[PDB]
This record gives sequence, structure tokens and C-alpha cells, in this order.
Amino acid sequence: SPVTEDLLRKGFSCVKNELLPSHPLELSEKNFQLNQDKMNFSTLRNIQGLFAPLKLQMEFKAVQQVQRLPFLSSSNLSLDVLRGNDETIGFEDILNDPSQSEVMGEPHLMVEYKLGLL
Amino acid sequence: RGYSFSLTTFSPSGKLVQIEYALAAVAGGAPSVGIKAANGVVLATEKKQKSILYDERSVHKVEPITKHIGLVYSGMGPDYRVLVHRARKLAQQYYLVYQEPIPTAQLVQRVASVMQEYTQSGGVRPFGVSLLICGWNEGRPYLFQSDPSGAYFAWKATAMGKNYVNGKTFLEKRYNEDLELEDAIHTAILTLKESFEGQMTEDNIEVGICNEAGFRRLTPTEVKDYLAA
Amino acid sequence: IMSYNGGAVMAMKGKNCVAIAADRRFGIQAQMVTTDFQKIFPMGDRLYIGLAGLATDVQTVAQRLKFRLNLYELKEGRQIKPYTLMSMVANLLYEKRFGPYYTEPVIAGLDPKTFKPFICSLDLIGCPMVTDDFVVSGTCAEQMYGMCESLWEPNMDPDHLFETISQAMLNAVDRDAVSGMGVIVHIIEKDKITTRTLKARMD
Amino acid sequence: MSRGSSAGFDRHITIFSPEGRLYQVEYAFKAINQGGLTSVAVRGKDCAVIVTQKKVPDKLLDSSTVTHLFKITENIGCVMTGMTADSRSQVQRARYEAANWKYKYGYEIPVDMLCKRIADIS
Amino acid sequence: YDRAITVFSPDGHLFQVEYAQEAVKKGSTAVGVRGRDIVVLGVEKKSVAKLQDERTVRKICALDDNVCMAFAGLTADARIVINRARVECQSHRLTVEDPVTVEYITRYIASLKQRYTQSNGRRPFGISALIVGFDFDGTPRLYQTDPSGTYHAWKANAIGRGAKSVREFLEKNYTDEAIETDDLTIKLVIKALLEVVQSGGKNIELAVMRRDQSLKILNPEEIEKYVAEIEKEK
Amino acid sequence: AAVSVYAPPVGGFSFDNCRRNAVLEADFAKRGYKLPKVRKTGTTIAGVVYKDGIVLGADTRATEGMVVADKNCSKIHFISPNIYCCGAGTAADTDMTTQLISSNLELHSLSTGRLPRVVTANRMLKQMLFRYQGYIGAALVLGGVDVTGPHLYSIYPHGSTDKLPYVTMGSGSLAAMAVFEDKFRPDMEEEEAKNLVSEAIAAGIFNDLGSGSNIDLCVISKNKLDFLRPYTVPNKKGTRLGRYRCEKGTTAVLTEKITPLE
Amino acid sequence: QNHWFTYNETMTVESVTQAVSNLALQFGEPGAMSRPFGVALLFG
Amino acid sequence: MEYLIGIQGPDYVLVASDRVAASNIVQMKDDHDKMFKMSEKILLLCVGEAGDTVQFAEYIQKNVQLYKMRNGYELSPTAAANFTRRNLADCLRSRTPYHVNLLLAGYDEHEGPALYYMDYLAALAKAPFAAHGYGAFLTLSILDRYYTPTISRERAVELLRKCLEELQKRFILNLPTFSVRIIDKNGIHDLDNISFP
Amino acid sequence: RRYDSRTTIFSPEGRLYQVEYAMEAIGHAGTCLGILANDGVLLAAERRNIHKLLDEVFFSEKIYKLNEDMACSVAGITSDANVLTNELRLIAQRYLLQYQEPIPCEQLVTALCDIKQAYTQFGGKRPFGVSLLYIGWDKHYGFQLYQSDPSGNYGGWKATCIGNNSAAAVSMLKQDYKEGEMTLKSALALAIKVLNKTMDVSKLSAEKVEIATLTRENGKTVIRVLKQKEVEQLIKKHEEEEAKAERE
Repeated sequence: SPVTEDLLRKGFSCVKNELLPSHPLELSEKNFQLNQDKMNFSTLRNIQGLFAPLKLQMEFKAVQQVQRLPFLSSSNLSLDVLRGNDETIGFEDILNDPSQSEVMGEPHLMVEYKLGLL
Repeated sequence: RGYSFSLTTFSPSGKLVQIEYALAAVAGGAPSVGIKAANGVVLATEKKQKSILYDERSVHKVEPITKHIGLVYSGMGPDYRVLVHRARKLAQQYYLVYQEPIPTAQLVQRVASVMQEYTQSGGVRPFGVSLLICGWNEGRPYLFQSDPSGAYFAWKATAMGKNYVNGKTFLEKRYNEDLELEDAIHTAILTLKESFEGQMTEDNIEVGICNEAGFRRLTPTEVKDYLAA
Repeated sequence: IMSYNGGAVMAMKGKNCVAIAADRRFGIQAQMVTTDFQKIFPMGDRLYIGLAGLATDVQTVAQRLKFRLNLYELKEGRQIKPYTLMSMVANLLYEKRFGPYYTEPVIAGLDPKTFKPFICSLDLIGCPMVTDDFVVSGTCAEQMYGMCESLWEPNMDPDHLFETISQAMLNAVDRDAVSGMGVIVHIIEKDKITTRTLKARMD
Repeated sequence: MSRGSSAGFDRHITIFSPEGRLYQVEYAFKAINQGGLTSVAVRGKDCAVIVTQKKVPDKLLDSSTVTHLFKITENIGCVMTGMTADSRSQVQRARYEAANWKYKYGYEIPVDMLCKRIADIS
Repeated sequence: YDRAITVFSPDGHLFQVEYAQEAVKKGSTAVGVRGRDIVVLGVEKKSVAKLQDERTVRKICALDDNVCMAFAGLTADARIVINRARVECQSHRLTVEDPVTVEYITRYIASLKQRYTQSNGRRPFGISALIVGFDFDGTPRLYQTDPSGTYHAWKANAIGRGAKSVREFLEKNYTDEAIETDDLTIKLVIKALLEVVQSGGKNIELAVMRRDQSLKILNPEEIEKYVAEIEKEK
Repeated sequence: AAVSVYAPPVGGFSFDNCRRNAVLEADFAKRGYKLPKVRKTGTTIAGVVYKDGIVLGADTRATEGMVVADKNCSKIHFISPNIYCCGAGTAADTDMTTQLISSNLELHSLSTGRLPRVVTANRMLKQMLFRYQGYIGAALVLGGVDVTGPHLYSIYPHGSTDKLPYVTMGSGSLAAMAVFEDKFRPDMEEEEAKNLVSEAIAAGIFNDLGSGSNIDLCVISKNKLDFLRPYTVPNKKGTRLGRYRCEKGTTAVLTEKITPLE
Repeated sequence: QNHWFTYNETMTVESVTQAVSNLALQFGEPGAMSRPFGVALLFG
Repeated sequence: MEYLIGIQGPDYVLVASDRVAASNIVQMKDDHDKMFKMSEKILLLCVGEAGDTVQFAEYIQKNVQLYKMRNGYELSPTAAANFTRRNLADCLRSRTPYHVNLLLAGYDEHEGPALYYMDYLAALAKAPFAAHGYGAFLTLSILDRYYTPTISRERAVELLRKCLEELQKRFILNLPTFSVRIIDKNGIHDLDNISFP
Repeated sequence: RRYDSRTTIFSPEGRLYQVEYAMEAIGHAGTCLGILANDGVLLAAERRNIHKLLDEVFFSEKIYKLNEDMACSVAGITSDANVLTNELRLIAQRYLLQYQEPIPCEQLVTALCDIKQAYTQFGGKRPFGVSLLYIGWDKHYGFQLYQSDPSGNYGGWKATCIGNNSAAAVSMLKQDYKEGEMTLKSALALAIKVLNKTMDVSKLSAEKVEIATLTRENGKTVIRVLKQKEVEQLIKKHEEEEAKAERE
């Protein structure tokens, strides 16, 4: 820890160091929105009841699947006022803005991966 | 018509029924007038809060952006505050990088794209709203109008809103360029007077200028002074 | 770490004239593999940039900056003001603040509208600062402030500016092992760009 | 959702009318009167009295757990009118939003911000 | 009972596949036949359009130095399939130092076609291929895909509109004598294609492939010369 | 475009250099080569709370080691119409981490129609700095008047906060804050406060190595915002005695190209 | 083949009919299918 | 370790090599062609850490044929270099502490030949004659001494022979025989191997 | 028929009806010329908005500029062209970042046609209504022009005309094109003649047309737009030539 049970499409990534975290501010930056949402969900589930996290997360799921196709930039106008970051500009949009992506994948491959078919 | 009821399908002539319906909806709203002059611009509109039960403060129409961009809606009330907040966020996002204020054109393009993004998708209605925005960059005044589908125009004397055809016809014979704000404000007041269903009062006009100082919004007593004059 | 390669760049503001100069050398520590390796990039027309440091990151940062500059120029219509590129490179460097690059860029150019000379500088991770008289950065940073401070003078014509930028480099860069063997001088006057190549000690 | 949107000019929220009116939200406006109540709030110059109405359907029901006047913050109230099953959720949502704002900015909220947040999330 | 791929009919007869086949049976024709050591892949151009340039619009695409390609139907889907096949061929060559056989790549294309028939949210690829090429052992090979999922190791079949007539003509003339030399195969395929087309030479393209000489299209002068030679019938 | 991409790119602080950086540093540490450095501008910052408003001030030297990189670098930024901050150490980080909060507060002020309150800035700065546990160091001195009254804060590079009536942070600060400890009295006047802070910053600038050149003050009184720069020049460079300018033809030349622009 | 690699023995026909039927049972609602497998097999 | 040199000229990009293997104290094979081929006009020399070299070269070689097969025409040496450098930098910094040296070649149809030198941190120069390995130290001066700016194809072989004789005489290791390939505007020509008895 | 409610269903005869209907959308836009000459590659346009209260904007409203040489012209629903032009600029710049050469035509036209088609296979999104016309130069194939399609059927056209009244304009262009020998001035005259032949015959003016060229000189491809006063004399010359028909 998985065995094999196309290398040109995905290659040149040794197994050595993905199970070896980089500079300690790695798991607190690669996964930040997920961790903040998890903490808020746990707090609400503990103090307010079991209805609020279920309702809010299923609202997230409902609003998530109306954006443009993955191979184009997503405006994400909605889901933002609902998340609570409506005006909380920070080190997430001014640095390496995804609109000007330096590298871009194939459309069919990206959409079929987003669907999870692969 | 079966080809209607869904914005993702083309009618067998070439059109989008939902987009035209939203355009008619935003046409059926509140009149608004914008005048571009050699010295500045003026945006004039009126509110439905006629009864004294309402308040002058709190809710307000012409919300400024940063210091040089000001807008006004002519559509659905609860359906442009999110858009305004997005516009302010975009202005600040541009301001952190490129340490110099947003020019108008880039903001217009970005807001038009974000508004259009809820047209091509499937399952969400388009925004019912159409808003003018005025800017002042490089010693020049800028005026633009946005459509529900999203197509900016370099308009000069648009009177879009309720009964906008009469406003356009009236304005097509008064504006002659090379004017200061003093005459432009009077022209806008006359255009609103042409179709108001009543007389203008001290608390029915929300004019806002964008001269080479910023986006000052005229105080109610100042509006009273101009209305009397 | 700015010793695995070499480099040194200046910038002097004269009288409606700005001058930028570099040193041509690329070698792996003691060894040397080539004599021609450009470190001056023609971004815009009357603007230039002066990357100097570890070369393998110089190339990458130059490519990314050129890409973003083309994007902004095409989208926004007209040319870029010299102050904007300052924040441009600041943002680009702070993009990887934790995984830092190795570049100490210098920007020198003219305003396309006012023709008022402008010179700035940057540190490793991006900290904007502007000096009126001159600025210098590179591997041999220590042995240039002394040469430049005395020889400088305000309100200099292009000829004296070229002489001063030549004298503050030609006999001030040879006092070091790495970063030698050739000097390129770029003089940017009001109407026409001009490039010159000096000759120095071949050691 | 594997049930689709019902076809019709007034059967779903995301379909515009031919003239451009949202009929579903108009039905929502008409829905408040279904429960049947009346609430009046008047502000003077130094007080903000709120009056409402209370109706007991029968005698067995207790008279202490049927109130329609909840509390949002330490010094903010509400006179929620309409279907109880939805006001009971908006009250919790407003309480959570108020707590979050107090945690993020460290002072009691002006009424306008709470109203705007509720309006946006509605 | 034909409004979704996932649904069936009271008798069976998955109908979206049949409709896709009907759509495929609307484009320009295509043929192909193997010989001793030769393969031809001639096609026919529906319209001249002298203003348009024949360089960009074409059907005989290259898939490898030993595998070529000719489709019929909607252009964009065929282009997507060819791109994916090129990528898969290169990936297989990278993962195993051995030039890819015809059967493997044609199976990959068939599987890619069949994958887009399992949910009523993705339409099937409506095209038909004529994969043909030389293996690593020297044996000439030819195949033919199908929109649904199938493929057969045909010999001298044809696709496109009006394919029954050309198929009958080919089956009524295919013999070991006609596949002995090189130019005999060209004569046979030209005689086959001359049926459906109005006038030969104007809008007929060929692609002669030899043993490890890579794909080589034919200029109009050689086509005219071959037609003139085949016009000596008595 | 590319043929080896699956997921859309995600913004934020990139980290695709540390793996190479660590091995390169290990290679270059034992070989006695040059080492990277940043502008660790250890500077004195002073602030006092007099009767009406607040007074701020800091020195204007920006070093990058043992060499004076700059002689004029503003240590006072802009956050709001009536809130100012100061930086200390690693100016690159402090510039961005103040500009971000300035923009956020501007958005809040635009959305509220009233002047911001200092406690909001304190809360946001504390939250951000504690979120980035260490690895970013910017000692700040946050001061500003609001609707309630004068305020002052002493944010640390780990998230600590205080509400002192006077504070001095930076590399060389003990001299200035000892001058404060000796001379300060409660409820002073405006000019006296300005003189006191000027004297403290002068003591700090003289009795230290990390500070030098000019000083400035940032009086932010209730109904008048002032920004004096520079305020006083304690040291003035002398004059060059002999002319050492080189004339035309002094330097040689090998090749030359002339290209005319428009 | 995976079972042979794991347990190091030969197959039993029931032990593979069960596996293939379990795979074919997934009709319904992830590369999951959406229609029943219109096929039939005679394992021998 | 190993040895790689390449001399430029008017219309050739002549490169040598060292057909040899490596192990602990043993020579596994005495003829191991290091010269991977890109196209009909491009070579790619590569010496580095074991395994990573043959993997990276294979990956970068089954990517240039894709461009030709997808666009009809062929890449240019400058594009090939600026692509190989980018791939090497992105992959090395990503997750792998590589150690590979490369020496591109090639002859386009507009500007003469082109020879590129690249270290293991993904730099890119355009030296007229470069070297790799350890023999670079002992042979680069010899290459520089006799290198007239213009060299005839006949004299290039003689210069290479002298430069290899000096290495074979003054080096610790036992490089027994070398390979020689010269590129012109006719494909990839080949020459008889250089073997020292 | 009933098989046109969603853009994922075929027809008994075999056809995608939704994309066929979307093909008619580009039939309600201004005409677009763009004949190809020996040296330059002229590109005319049309400005539908001819109202009296519109201020001028830079680079007209149709002709764009992609990276340094290639331009484009749009038609149909203009609300969906600002996204395509932006993404196409992005793909060109991304290719330049990858390989340090100017982009060829194919690696741009095919790249955009890929996305344009991909929105016609994942039902739930309406296809883009556009008829983008391309233009540019490279060093591999000289000067060439391409014309796109909402479904995606790009072909290397030498002279075409998208938009309304396309049939008559295309036919008369086919009947009056001097293939092989073609000059920039003669191409411009032919374009003016074609524009006068089409449209409602309003005699045209400087406030109804836009012209872009691609003269390549001095080893640096440039794109220039003719001035407002640079076409009035051209129209006058064409009118004089037309009136000089002699006859009796």
C-alpha cells in the first residue's frame, strides 16, 4: 500500500514521496475548504442537531452540479453566498487564478473523469 | 409550444424563448435614464416606495463600486444584490494584483461573462435584471448597459426600463454633446417627467453623478434644489 | 545558492534615459560551458527586464511572465505601464513563496505616455521597492555599491550615462571568480533603442 | 433528481411567464394567509414594541409552547408569521448566521446585515 | 419506444443503435481490399467545391506507420475517435516495445465506441471505420468497426450509402488472380468505385500502402493515368 | 494543449519546489557557497495614545543582511480612512498580509456604509496569522480611532494580541520603549506626544545597527488624518570632494547595434 | 486468473458462474450500468 | 562515469558516444547504444542515473512522433529543446530526485545545424561544442584548441579521433570503444565504430 | 418531428435535429466576406447596430486579435462569442508557453472545434451558436483561411461568406473569382462589389462596414484596420467604375 489488479496519459510520479508529506503546511493548504466545511458541519451536528449538516451538505450537492463543463472556467457565482465566503477575499483567488491555467487537459478526458466513469 | 418551457432547446426558427421572456420581464420594470456628457455622467431613477411607511435610508438602489463605478438596476429587486456583491469582489480581486484601479471595460466584460454563465447551462433560470454602469477613466467618461443574456454596448443616452421606447424617442432629439452636468441633470429630470404617473417629489429621485472626483451621490436636499430649479 | 551560476545587473536613471547592463556567462560552478547566454528580455518596446540568478529558474520565470504579459496586453487593449509589471512580478514570485524561486529581477523602462524614466527592484520572494538614483542586484552584489555610489551624478546626458554604466561594471565585475567574460549594455533613450557589447578580461 | 420539472407556465420556479412574472413566488406570497394570523410592529422614538395574535385550537393544548415570538440574539426578536414548519428553520438559520458573524468580527450585528443575509440565503 | 438508450422495446430491438446505423448509412462511400502484399483504401468525394481546398477536408487519416484509417459519417466524432486511437497506439508502443497489431487497435476503437451506449445522457458515436494495415509478422489484415460494439475481419467489404451495389460488384469479381500483382488491385478498386460515382477521376482518392513504406496518397495525375489504363476494356 | 492532465488546476500557494530545494541546500551547505537571504528589515516602531488621537511612527531603513539595501522605504501602510498599521521583519510578507486585510475591510465598509472598527481588523489578522502557524513572520502595530474611542494593538507573528497604551516592536526596540518607560505620562497633548515619539525613535535609531536615515509620523486624530513623510532628517550625507567622472571615449567598444523605434 | 494467482489452484465452474452472475446483477442505478445484459452463456 | 561530446560545423551536428554498461565492479555489456532517435533529423543523447535515463528518454521519444503523426509535418530542433527542457523541469521538481544529462542534436532546413547542452537542473544553452561526463574535464580544452570556426567533415573525424585518443590514454576508466554518427541534409548517416585494440 | 426535444436523440431517418435547428441561428447575423489573395488576406465585416446613439469602440465589434497575427469574426448570438474568443486566446498562449514558436492554424482551429463539438454530446447544455471565421499566417503553409460551424465542420476555404444571404453571395463569388492571379487592390474591389450586390442595397457608407487586412512585410506580420476616411474614396471609385458602364 495498490497493485495493477496507459502510462503516457498519467506518468512520471514515483510512489516514494506521496506517502511522505512536504513542508508541514501541505495538508493544511491542499485540503482547506474541505477541512473548514467538515469542522463547521461537526460543530453544527454537535450543538444544533443532525438536520443541519445533512441539509446544508445536500444543498451543496444540489447547487454543485449546474456549473459549466470541467474543461472551462467556472464562475461559481452561486454556492458562495451560501458557503459564507461572499466577501472573504484571501490567498485563494489572487494567487494562481484558475482562469489563467498554465496547463490544460483534453475536453473529453476531463469530462469523463469528472463523471467518474474512468 | 413544446419547444418553449426549457432554455436549453432552440425553437425551429432560431431563438431562445426564455431569454426573450426575461428581456420582456426586465422591460416591465422601473424606468431609468442615463446621460453621458463631455464632463461627466448622470444616472437617474425612481423607486416604488411611494408610501410614507417606507424609509429613505436602509434599502437603496444606486450602490457605488470602489470609487469610479456606479450602477443602477431596472429589473427584479432581490435579484441583483448578489450580482453587485460579485462585481465588488471582482473589482477588489483586480485591485490586489495590478496595483491600480479597475478600468471600466474589464469589469463590464467580467460581469457580462458571469451573468451569461447562467444561460448556456441547463436547469437554472437566467437573471432577470439589466443594469447600466458608469465609469471615469483616463480623463474620459464611460457608459455601458448590460442585457440578461449579456452583450455590452457603448450607449450614450439610453432610457431603458418601463416605457423605454418613448424615452428613446424623446432623447433622440435633445442630446447634442458638448454639455456640462448642469444641463444633463435637467434633461434627465425631463425624461423622467415625460413618463412618471404623477409629479416628482423630494423623495422620488436618486440621481448620482460620476464627475472627476469619484461617485458622489446627490443628497436629498441637493436633489430638492435641482428639482425646484 | 546564487553561486551555482553567475550574473550581475545594474540600472541608472539619467535625464530622460535609462540604462540596463548585464554579464554573459553560464557555467556549472568552476567549469564553464558557454559564453553567450542572454539575461535581458525585450518585454514591450521601451521596457526591459533584467533577471539574474540561478538560470534554470530564470528561464521559467521569464516564460511565465511573457505569457501573462501577452494575455494582459491582448485582453486590455493598450500597452502596459511600467509600474504594473512591478506588481506583476511581485505576484508571480509570491505565488511560490514557500517553494521559493531564485531570481532578483530588475525592471527599467519608460512610461509610454509621460516618458518619465522608471527603475525598480525586487528581492527573492517579492518586496517592491523603488530607488531614484540607481539599483543593482546579482551574485556580486557587495562589490558594486561602492563603485556606483561615488561615480553617480544626477541629471546625466546619455553619453555620460553610458560611460558611467560602463565604468561601474567593466572594472568592478572582474573582482570575482564567477560572473565575468563579457558585458552587454542596453541604453534606452527617448526615441531609439541601442545595444552595445563591451570587452573585458578573458579570465 | 430523477423526477424532472413539471411542464407548465406556472408549475416550477425556473420557468418564466410569457409576460415575465414568477408565478411560484406569487403563490408563496399568497401562502402566508393560509395559516391565518396578524402581526403588527411599530417603532416610536425610543422603543420597538411588537404585538401579535395567539389562537388556541382547543383546551388540552398547553398555552406555554405555542408562542410565535422567538429570540434570535441577546437583543433581537422576531414575530414569525405563516407556516410554522418553515419559520422554525429560518429562526435556527438566523441564529447560526448571527453566531458566525459575532465569531468572525467580534460585535453584535446591526439589524441590516442579518436581514440582508437572510434575504440572500432565501 | 425509442426515446432513450437504456430502455428496450416489447420485443427487443434496441432502437438507438439502429437509428445510429441509419445515420451512418448517409455519408460518402468507402471500400478496401487486400492482396498478396498490398492494401487499397479508396474513397469518393461527394462535392467538388473548387473554392474549398481538398487539403483540409479528407477521409484517409493515418493512425501509425503500419496502420491507416478511413471513416464515413459525421466528421467530428470520427476525428475524436482517430485522436484517441493515435494516443492509445503511442501509449501501447511505450508500454511494450513492439509495433501495435491491427487487431488490438481495432478492438480498442470498438470498445471506445461501445462505451458510449450505457446511459441516456450520452449519444453514441455514429461512424463506421475500415481499419486496415500490416502486422509485425507481414500478414495483410483488414477490419471494419460498427457503431454498436462489433467488428469483423472482412476481406473486401464496403460501407456508406449505396454499399450493396458495390459489395455485390466486389464479390462477383474478387479472385486470387486479381490480387497477384500491385496495379491489378488498383484496377479492381477503381472499377469498383466507378459504379456509384458519376464520372471517374474528378472526385476519387486512393491511398496505396506497401510493406513498411508507410501511407502514400496518390496525386490526381496517377489517378487519371490509372483510369485511362482501365478504360482499355474490350 | 496537454495530454497528461486530469483534474482542473487549483489556486493557492504552490509547493512544487521544496523537494528540489532541500537537496540543493544540502548540496550547497557543505561546499561553502552563497546562501539566499531576504530583506529582514529589523526596524523600530513606536506608538502612543495621547488625549485625543493616536500617533504612530517607524524608521525607514531596509537592510538585507549586512548591506544597506534601501535608504527610503515606507514602513507605514494604508488600511482604511482611519486605521493605520506598521510592519517589522520580512517586509515581503507584511506588505501582502496588510494589503489583503485592507481590501477585505474596504469591502466590508462598502457593504455597510459606515466606518470600520479596529476589532474587526484585529480579528481577521489574528485568524489569518494563526491559520498560517508560523512560517510567516510579520510583527505589526495596529492602531486607529473608531466610533467608540482610541485603540491600539500589538499583533505577534504567532497570533497573540494585546491592548497596551504604548508599544514598541521590531529588532531594535528596547531603547525606544525604555525612553517611553521613562518619559511617558497619562493624558498628554498632541505636540508633546509627537516630541516624545520623535525622541524615542531617535534614541532607537542612534543606539542600534538595524535602523537609520529618516523618520516619519502618522497622526490620526479624530477629525484630521495626517501623514508626515519625512518628518525629521537626523543624518545627512556629506559631499564628494574630487570629481571622478569619466569623459567620452574612456571605455572601449567591440560591437554596436542601433535600432530606431517610433 | 486473479483467483488462480491468489489461492494457487484451479477454478470450479460454480465459483465462476457465481462471480459472473454477481457482476451481471448490478443493473439499476461509478461506471455502473443502466440496462440488463441482453446476453446468455453456456458455461462448460 | 560516461562520455558525450558533440561538435558543430557548417552543415553537420556530428556526435560521439561511449558504448559501455555499468555495475558494481563489473562491465555487463560492452556495446550499449545510448543514442535514442527522435525523427529523421533529430538525435537525443542521454547519460545519467541508471533506469531514469532510459525511462525519460523513452517517454520523451514516444511524444514527438505523436506531433508528426497528428499534424503531418515535423517539429523543429528549437521546439524540441524548449519542450524537453520543460518536461524535464516539471517532472524533476514534481516528485523525483532525478539525475540525467542530455545533449540534443538536429538539422532543420532554415538555419544550419543546432546542438543544445542541458545540465541536470534543466538549463538550456546553445554552445557550439559541449561535453558531458568526466571526460569533459580532460577533453574540452583539446576540443577548444584546434576548433577552427569552420571545420570540414573530413577534419572533424580526425579532431574527434585525437580528442578520444587523449581520453583513452589519460583516463582512469576503461572506455574501450566509441560510436560515431553524423547528421546531414539526407537523414541520419552512420560511420564505422572507433575501437582501440 | 417529436424527436427534437433534447440534443441527444437521433431520428428515424438519422439526424441530430437540435444542432440542425441551431444551424439556422447564424442565419440572423450580418454577412462576412474574407476572400484570399496572393499577398494579403482581406477580411470584410458588417455592423448590424447602426443606431444614432452609439459611441465608437476600439477594434470595431467583430474583428478581434488572437495572439499576434490571427484574427476572427463572429456571427449569431453575440452573448456566446466573448467566451469562445477568450478561451481561444488562452489556448493560443498556452501553446506558445509549451513550444516557443508561433502557433500553426490547425492546432488552433481543431482545438476550438473540439470544445464546440464536445458541447453537442453531453446533453444538458445547448450548443454554441457561432459561425467563427478564422484568418492567419504561418511558415508551414503560407496564407490560408478557415471557416467553422456550430457542430464543427471546419474546411480550408479559399473564399466564403457566412451569415444571411450567404447563398447568393457565395454563388456570385464563385462565378466572379479570378483564381490563381489575385491582388490586394483587386480583392478589395471585388469585396466592395460583393457587399454592394448583397444586402438591401443601401449604397453603404463608412458607418456600416469594417475591413481588416493581413499584409505581411519586413518579417513581422501586422494587422491593420482601414480608417473611416480610407474607404469613402474607395466607395466613390467603385461607384464611378459602375457608372462607367457605357451601354446605350
